[PDB]
Amino acid sequence: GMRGLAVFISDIRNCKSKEAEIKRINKELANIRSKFKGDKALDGYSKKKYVCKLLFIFLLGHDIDFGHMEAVNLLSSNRYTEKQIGYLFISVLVNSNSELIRLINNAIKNDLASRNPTFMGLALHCIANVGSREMAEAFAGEIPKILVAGDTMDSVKQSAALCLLRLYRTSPDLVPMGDWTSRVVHLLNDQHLGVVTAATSLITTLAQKNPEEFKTSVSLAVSRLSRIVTSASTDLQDYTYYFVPAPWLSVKLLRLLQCYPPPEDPAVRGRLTECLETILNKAQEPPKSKKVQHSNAKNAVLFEAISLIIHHDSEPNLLVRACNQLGQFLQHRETNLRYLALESMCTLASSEFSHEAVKTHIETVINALKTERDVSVRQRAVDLLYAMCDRSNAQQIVAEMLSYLETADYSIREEIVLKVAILAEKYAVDYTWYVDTILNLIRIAGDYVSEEVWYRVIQIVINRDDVQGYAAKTVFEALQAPACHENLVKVGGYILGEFGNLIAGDPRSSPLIQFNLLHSKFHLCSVPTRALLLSTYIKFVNLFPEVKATIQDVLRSDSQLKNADVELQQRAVEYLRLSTVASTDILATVLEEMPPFPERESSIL
Amino acid sequence: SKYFTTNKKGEIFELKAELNNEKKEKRKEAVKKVIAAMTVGKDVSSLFPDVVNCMQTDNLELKKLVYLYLMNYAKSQPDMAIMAVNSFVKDCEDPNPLIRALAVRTMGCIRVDKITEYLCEPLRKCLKDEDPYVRKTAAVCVAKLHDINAQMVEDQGFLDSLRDLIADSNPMVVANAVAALSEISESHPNSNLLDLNPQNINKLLTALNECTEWGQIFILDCLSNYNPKDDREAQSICERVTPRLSHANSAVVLSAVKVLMKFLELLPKDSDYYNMLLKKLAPPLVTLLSGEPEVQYVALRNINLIVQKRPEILKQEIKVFFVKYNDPIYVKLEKLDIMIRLASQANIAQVLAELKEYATEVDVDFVRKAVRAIGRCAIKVEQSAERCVSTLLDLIQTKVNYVVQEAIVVIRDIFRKYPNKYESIIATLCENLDSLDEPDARAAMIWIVGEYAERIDNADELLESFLEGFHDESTQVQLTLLTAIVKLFLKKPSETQELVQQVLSLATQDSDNPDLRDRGYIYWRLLSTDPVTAKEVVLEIKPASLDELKVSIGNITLSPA
Amino acid sequence: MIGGLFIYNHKGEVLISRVYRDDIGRNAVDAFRVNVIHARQQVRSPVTNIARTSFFHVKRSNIWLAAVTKQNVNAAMVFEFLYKMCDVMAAYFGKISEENIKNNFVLIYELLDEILDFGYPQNSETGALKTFITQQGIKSQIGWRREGIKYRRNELFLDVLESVNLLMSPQGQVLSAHVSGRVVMKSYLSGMPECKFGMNDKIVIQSIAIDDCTFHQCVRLSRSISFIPPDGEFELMRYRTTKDIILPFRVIPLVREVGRTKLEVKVVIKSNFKPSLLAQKIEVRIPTPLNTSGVQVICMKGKAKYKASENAIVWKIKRMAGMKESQISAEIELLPTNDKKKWARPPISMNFEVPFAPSGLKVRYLKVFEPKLNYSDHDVIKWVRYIGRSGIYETRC
Amino acid sequence: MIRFILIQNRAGKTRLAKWYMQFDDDEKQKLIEEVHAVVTVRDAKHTNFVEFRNFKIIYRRYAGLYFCICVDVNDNNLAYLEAIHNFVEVLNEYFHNVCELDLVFNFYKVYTVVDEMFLAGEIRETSQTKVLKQLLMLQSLE
Ligand SMILES: O=P(O)(O)O[C@H]1[C@H](OP(=O)(O)O)[C@@H](OP(=O)(O)O)[C@@H](OP(=O)(O)O)[C@H](OP(=O)(O)O)[C@H]1OP(=O)(O)O
Repeated sequence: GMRGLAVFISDIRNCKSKEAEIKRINKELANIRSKFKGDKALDGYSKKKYVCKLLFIFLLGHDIDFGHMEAVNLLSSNRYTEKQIGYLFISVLVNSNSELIRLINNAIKNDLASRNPTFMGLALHCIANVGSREMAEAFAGEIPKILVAGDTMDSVKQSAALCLLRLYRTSPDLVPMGDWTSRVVHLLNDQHLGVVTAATSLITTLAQKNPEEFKTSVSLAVSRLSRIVTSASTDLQDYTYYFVPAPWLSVKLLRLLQCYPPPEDPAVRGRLTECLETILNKAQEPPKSKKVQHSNAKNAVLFEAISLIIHHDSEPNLLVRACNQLGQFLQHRETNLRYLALESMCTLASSEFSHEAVKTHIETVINALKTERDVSVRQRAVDLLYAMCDRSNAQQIVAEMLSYLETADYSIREEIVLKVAILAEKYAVDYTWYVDTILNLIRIAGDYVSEEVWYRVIQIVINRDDVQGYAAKTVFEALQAPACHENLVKVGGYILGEFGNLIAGDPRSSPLIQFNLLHSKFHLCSVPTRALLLSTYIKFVNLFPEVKATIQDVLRSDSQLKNADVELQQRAVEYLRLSTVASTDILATVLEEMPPFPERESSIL
Repeated sequence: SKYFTTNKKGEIFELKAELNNEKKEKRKEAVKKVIAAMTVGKDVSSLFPDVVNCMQTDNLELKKLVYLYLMNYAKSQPDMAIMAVNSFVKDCEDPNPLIRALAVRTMGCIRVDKITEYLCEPLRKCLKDEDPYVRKTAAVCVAKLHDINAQMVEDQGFLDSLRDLIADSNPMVVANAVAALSEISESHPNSNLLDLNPQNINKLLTALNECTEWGQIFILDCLSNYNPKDDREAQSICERVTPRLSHANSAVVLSAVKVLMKFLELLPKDSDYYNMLLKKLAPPLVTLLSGEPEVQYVALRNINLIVQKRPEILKQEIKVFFVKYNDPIYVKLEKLDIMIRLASQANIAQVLAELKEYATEVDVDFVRKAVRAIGRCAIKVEQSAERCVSTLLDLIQTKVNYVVQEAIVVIRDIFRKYPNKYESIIATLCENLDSLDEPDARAAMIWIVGEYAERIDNADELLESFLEGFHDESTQVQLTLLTAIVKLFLKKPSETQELVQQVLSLATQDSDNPDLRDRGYIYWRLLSTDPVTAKEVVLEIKPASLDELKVSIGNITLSPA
Repeated sequence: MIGGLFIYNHKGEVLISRVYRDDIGRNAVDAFRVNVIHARQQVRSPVTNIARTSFFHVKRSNIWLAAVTKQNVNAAMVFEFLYKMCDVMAAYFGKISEENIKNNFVLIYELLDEILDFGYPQNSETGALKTFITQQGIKSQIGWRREGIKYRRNELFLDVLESVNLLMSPQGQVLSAHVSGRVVMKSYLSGMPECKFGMNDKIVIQSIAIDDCTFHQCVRLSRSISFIPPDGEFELMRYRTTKDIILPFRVIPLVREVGRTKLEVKVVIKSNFKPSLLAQKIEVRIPTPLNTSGVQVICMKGKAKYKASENAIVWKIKRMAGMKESQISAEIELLPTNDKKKWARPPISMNFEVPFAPSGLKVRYLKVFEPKLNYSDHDVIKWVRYIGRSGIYETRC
Repeated sequence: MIRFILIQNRAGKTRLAKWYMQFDDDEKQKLIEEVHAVVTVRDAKHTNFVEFRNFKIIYRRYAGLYFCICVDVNDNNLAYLEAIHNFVEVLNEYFHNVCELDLVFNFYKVYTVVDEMFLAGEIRETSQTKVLKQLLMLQSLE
């Protein structure tokens, strides 16, 4: 190609510093400017090369403040290499100067107008690439003429169809639904699958605003789709990728069909069902190659078919088969197929013909979450569990989430903890289950548990005699682990202060073991925490006369009595003066069990 | 497949060719372009044989470049670097003390298994080497070997080898023997260098004078691990350390001080020498606090601890711990911490005017810490409480929202330790009530009306104001306002029979907070049982009506509504 | 001792690094990048202990030079050594900048095998080194204020005004976020004061936010900025950041289509800022589908209502402290049979005000000096305010 | 639809950049940096899909190079991931065992290949056979 270009590039590679690179770019910039301005004109090889070197430089980062006019002259060369490099430059560097867009729309006209498909392709490509309103006003009328004309070549038809598609998106008012409508639909029958691919892209965008105009696409789309999925080894050899027939055009065709309701003609709706039943069948056939490219090509088509099925929501047999095929992906090497499976199943859970099918796979979703490394797949697992969860599952799902939380990373706790608390409340089979869930929730992952939540669990335990012993033992047994969440020491301390009497029977959990445990958490706790623990400690002087001495010691300490904090100093002084200045019989009614909560509708039952 | 992994063209083909150019000037450039490649994570793996060929040279720069390459593999891919063993054995034999050390460092930075077979005999050569660059290198490489598998009873010979190296011409070999050995020490069994050592310490405290500044830092640190048995033992060590009052600015002075602190208490306390030492540490500590901002940080954190124990060491030099506008916040605070701990009755003239200089600046964070730190200058020293309360009511008058709210809080923490004293203040303080958004400063104003509900007739019509939005308050406030309005009642039981219903009714009946509910009930039950045991629990000491109580508790019930 | 040495760019991309012990793998390089370089909501220190391991950093222009040691070792030493390293580097190539590190990869390896063996500070002084080091470095190379202004009282007000913008996935991934800020100064200062202004290092000096800064014409540069302010109110600087934003609220949406009849919506919002600070004028705007029958809406903090014309549930909260959480739940009825293609959901949007800069900008100092007149800095009264405001704060559902 | 196609290296150096959307040069720079950030993190145990601003990116690494397609959220992930591989096979045949340097010295040829297989944000031609036959025909012209 260009000995010059390779030296400039390989010079730029030998540069041992940004300094020297910029030295070398300014030297080359100087030379180019000199020769454009210079006395002796340049042969096409040099206009081509130096225009190419300006492009390179611009792509390294540097501003290019000249050369556009040189690139514009190459558009009028009859040497392909010179046209290309010129057409390349104006597509990368779009400048506003009206004298150039006039000259450019000239070169484009002279190329569209040549009956040369290489020169027409460069021009069509330049239009698609740049897509300027001047280019649209110049050429939008012509492109449909080129697309339909019977003598224009396939390669040009492809490039014309995508050009017309850029033109519709950037400048729709220059693309009305004229006399070509139906002839673009006819392209869907072309021998050239590349043409079919192009036309399908175009019709799909056009069929969104103008669905009525392109109605006749539905039938040819189905005909072609079913000819492709059913074809042999020796059919479509050109468009066959790792033993999968025309995967990208299959996917395009199924996307076109999502522009319309299920076919109005039965025969077609029939061809379409045979078509999707074949695609789902190929999913149960073992790999024709161990190359991951075969599985991805295959599945690309499966997943599109599943979008179409979901969108039609009209054929319950296909919704079920789709679900079950997704189920079989949740167990799979490919993190990719795992991700897409859980995504599609989240969708299917909100249709009725499929909600029940999805529940089926609860077993596989919970097992896939337990083993799953990639966090985003984990997230999607927990979204599905959350989606399928009703009266039947609620216990299984809550149970399994709490299990996961034990060993879980931090990366995911906050959202799981949130989902547990929500489902606990929506699907409460009874007090005792709720309380058991929230006490374990707080034990495992209290750091992420709302105030509103741990307020409610206490309200429940106070108001139900049945569960107070459960609460006292669970929270006690939890509290005597080596580290535990501050929100557990709040719920723990409040419960034991009010109901610790029902487990003080055991020498496991004596008032002095209870107290010393609470107080081995105390100096580690926040101030509202320590405040509450003090009310627990005074409720403890009352219930358990044995340990009033030890407790009064901790209230008399200077760390309690002369505390920087005001609630603490005041509580430790109030609670000391109470265990002195009151008799047995007064202290017993100033710390009698707290009366059950006024039970408004806000929560239960 | 292997798309874009060709070795038959591209950047690796071109390099592999440059690596075999018979013009060594192009081989050197190749091995750089390879090194440069690794650094940006290219797979220069294919080249290893060709880079290791470049070692077949009598050129120093070219060999050293090939080392640099294998080293990069040492840390990441120890497995890769095993393959060039025979080179490192031979490259300690080379008659150049540049290459000799260079062969050692590179074997000892390979961390796999085989390495023992090859490395043990050439480390013998280099410990008894005729160059102190190769000796300081092997002395560190002993450490590297102890770090790989096998305690090795021959490595028990290398322990002598190291101790042997503590006696040496060159204190940079002494230096790296200390360092090496104390690392080795704190692993496997304990008690593995406490020799006789009075000549050991003696080599070390001669070393500590003529040594490269990092040798001292390794030394002084081991010195500081030892307990002397007598007075003049510890008291002499001290005397030879005296000159480390400068060395490597901070990394020395400090490791010195660490020692002089340990061996100032195992001094009698006598006030014979003890005294001389204590006026010698005041200068050198204060020198560190003008070096680089980050070391100032590490100094102030060791000073603070030092000044927890021996406050008098720098009673004199409080002047060199004030704050400069351009000091990093983490230095502003460590300084502030020490100023608090040097606050005599002498210097609060200065200090409490340097704490005002701060509370007036733009850095909100530090400003908040300064006005709290005035509180600390009132709590720690009774005398200045009156001057302190001056400064605070000055800042309250600049009307700066966040300075007002921090100040009114500290004032309360003063009304707590110095009660029934400051009292003409409460009526000045409530002139700012309208704009107290921070929930701390609110509660402070609530408790101040709590106590001193009888110094103010107004008290009734403020406590009611804060009950209007009882929820949407900090539970901290809801707890201060509970105690305050059971405090107003146990002082004027009549005109405040109003405010006790609502608060005790919103704690017992409206709030879901069990800790607040608890205290509503605990208070409500105290007024119910006998309003005389309630009186005595709830109000402390100083510095038969009762009808008008019991007529009012028989009147109040508690409703949600 | 010094278990690892790492040199990063402003982005937090490791330019050059060397590990010494084996406690300091992938585990280490990152913990420093996460907890310090991309520290959102912490005002740091030079020393950062992170689960056993300790971290020491100095900052040069756009560079982080960082030491790791899993064992706890002579703090002061580690520092001193780094300063000597930065002394040995600059003696070969001057500025410790991204570029010069990039030009000198091979030099710098050669220094690190010398200046530091197994993490032990060696002869790190030039004169000693010219002998062991082959490679050489590659170095590369008034109009707005009136005369005679006076005021009984000299005051200045600084207002830090930021707008924070977020798009977030329903799974909480930050898709895109930018802050747009300015510092307004209101100066009643006598004379012609030269002002020296200092802040933290958070502002570097269908549309795609680019980190940029513009100053008033009165601003001169060399770190901190100095100027003679215009009299009264004026805009000192305007900026936009993209890196390391403190997002005051996380919105957690839980929508569930129960067929095509009912629509179940729980939205939880979590204030992610210091517990002592209050956000204000909080608003949450949950959109509803165009075909909505009735709506049942229960919330336990604030108030909320369905606004049919605006096709949305609006939830309002007056104040909300940091590290708190609130929940709204809504039950939405739908009368459908319309097109096969279901509701394409617009995102949930918040308004709020907060008293800090979501960029993490902090005003460290403002020294006022006036050559002629009496007064000095000590004399000047100085308010600073921080107003952070919701921009477009969108969470997909 | 396709918004842009990037070929980048571990170092972050762009080797091809094709835009099917309007962007200021400043934006393009930001977008190229933002992409390198996302993709070079991810170990080979991550998905080849990831949400990006208000679109999403489908990527695969071949040796030192990341091939990236930014597309609308609704666009088929597996179709576009195999579109990348199909593109790379065509590059591999045209350049006879492709290497990163081919993409540098022949950057202007590479735009030709892109425009054959992609145009106006859509797949255009997938037949490796047809694209090579065209590419070698073009290569022999003057
Ligand atoms: O290698 P080519 O592509 O054929 O181009 C070169 C080259 O041009 P550029 O470097 O500017 O691209 C110049 O030689 P070098 O600068 O590479 O050494 C030189 O032009 P000048 O010497 O006039 O600056 C020379 O032209 P000449 O024939 O005068 O040597 C010209 O080669 P051609 O003119 O044969 O194309």
